[PDB]
Amino acid sequence: GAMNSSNYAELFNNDIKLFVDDTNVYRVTVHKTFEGNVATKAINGCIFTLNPKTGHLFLKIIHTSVWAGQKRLSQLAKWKTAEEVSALVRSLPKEEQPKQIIVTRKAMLDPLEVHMLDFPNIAIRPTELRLPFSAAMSIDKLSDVVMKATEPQMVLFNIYDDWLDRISSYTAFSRLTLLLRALKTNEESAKMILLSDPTITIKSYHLWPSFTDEQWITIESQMRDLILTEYGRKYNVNISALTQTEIKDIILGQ
Amino acid sequence: MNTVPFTSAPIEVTIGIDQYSFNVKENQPFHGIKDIPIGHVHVIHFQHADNSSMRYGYWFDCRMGNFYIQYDPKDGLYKMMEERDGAKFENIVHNFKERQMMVSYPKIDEDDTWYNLTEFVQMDKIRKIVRKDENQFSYVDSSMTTVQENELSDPAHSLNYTVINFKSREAIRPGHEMEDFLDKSYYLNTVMLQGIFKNSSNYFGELQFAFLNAMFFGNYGSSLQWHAMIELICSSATVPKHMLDKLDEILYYQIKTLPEQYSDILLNERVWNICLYSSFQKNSLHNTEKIMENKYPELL
Ligand SMILES: CN1c2ccc(N)cc2O[C@H]1O
Repeated sequence: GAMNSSNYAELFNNDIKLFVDDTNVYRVTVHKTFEGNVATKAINGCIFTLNPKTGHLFLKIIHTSVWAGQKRLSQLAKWKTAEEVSALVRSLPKEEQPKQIIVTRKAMLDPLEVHMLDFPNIAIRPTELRLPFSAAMSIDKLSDVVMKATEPQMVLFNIYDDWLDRISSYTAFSRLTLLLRALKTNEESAKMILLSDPTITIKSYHLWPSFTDEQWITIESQMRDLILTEYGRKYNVNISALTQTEIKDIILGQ
Repeated sequence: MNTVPFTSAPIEVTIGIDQYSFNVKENQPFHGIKDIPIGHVHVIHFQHADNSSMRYGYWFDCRMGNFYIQYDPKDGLYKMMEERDGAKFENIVHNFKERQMMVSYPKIDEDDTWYNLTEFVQMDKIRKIVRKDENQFSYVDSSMTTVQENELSDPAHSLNYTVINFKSREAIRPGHEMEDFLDKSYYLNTVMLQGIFKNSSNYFGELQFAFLNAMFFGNYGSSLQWHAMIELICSSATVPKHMLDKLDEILYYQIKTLPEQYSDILLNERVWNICLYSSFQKNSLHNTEKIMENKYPELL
């Protein structure tokens, strides 16, 4: 059924699976009209479809043209997500098709199930994990390709860069979720931590900086402090008072 | 006016005939039911006093043959049988009527309740849902599963209701996923009405039969089928005006007849709330909405 803390290792086994996050598919700016009413203006969006074992990211860019002359866009967005995920699965060779698709939002279950009726052996699952994939659009290179798109486009990335050369998928996913949780809680602060030291660059073919193993430890520490600093700033909680069990719990807590 | 004689009543039993019921004591001189109205299907049903798990009955139509009930002490139930000899049967019935050993079908002249519950129900359709071709009458009980329940085990003893599944290839045209899931008109009008049932009368007949099996036998699969057939109409934007007006009348009499104390187990909160307050037809079932709001406001 539902993917949770108890069945977390399952993400890194040899059964092909994808996470689908639809939180950046339908994006708007809300504004005043000349007559003082309120209107929305859509901007480009994206489906975030990720293989957590390999880091393979299928970024389907959702161009604003998709929404032209359509009604109930927040409902349509779920169905368009399910349509594009279904199209992606059918585009993959049989041996590359996922055995499970985990949706980050329960509202995606019926739309995806109905689009995947032809694939009765692909399991469509919710998760109890609170995954910070909404913060994908805080990754500069992903934000750039989405905002520049003039038509529907699929762009393929590895969200782990070359990390799997040195670390396991479990550790790579933990690093990604910590980075995205930090970007989601305080984007300014997270970007400062990642990009302050100008000697450490981002390779042309990478998303994140080229940190040594020791520098990743320092970065990861700075991210955990930020999430705690912000969790302190939020709830008015002396964070200098907290123990290491107290601290451990709140990051996973969120 | 037709008669279903009983050989005897060797075990204490509550006997139902349509919406009526009466208590028979062990070895009480009870020899059957007379003055059964010609022109409708009927159901005779049983609940043993010593074991309420034994809850079962027979759908029949006195136009189709001479039927009687005889207790089988081996199988431990009241069985319907057909008497092929017209003259033996007439002579049995005449004797029992003369000695006044039969209860009278207790229909009030004003009262259209049974017609209103069985308007579209036909024995020939019952015999396709309940397959026992050697008999002209059909046995149902509380435990019998549906073809749909059995897919999710003995096929000879199943209720062959039409399978309705909103997340099935039958329900959803390739390329019309959102359209067909959010508006079931395709599934109702083309697949079910035009395709499988052929007309709204057969659809309503199965809906009415499902309700009565739910009510009289507490048959869980029947209740699922009744609600699925309501939900498929209520979830369609495009339904013929005559079908909506008729559905409102059908459901009104079903909700009117339901025992108040079974509302909690026989009515599905989600389906009724969706059908009356959210669906395309939320404003199309005036009679049903008013009786439901006055009789079962807690459910809603
Ligand atoms: C081989 N890679 C790959 C294949 C597919 C996607 N979507 C991405 C990828 O990142 C690369 O590592």
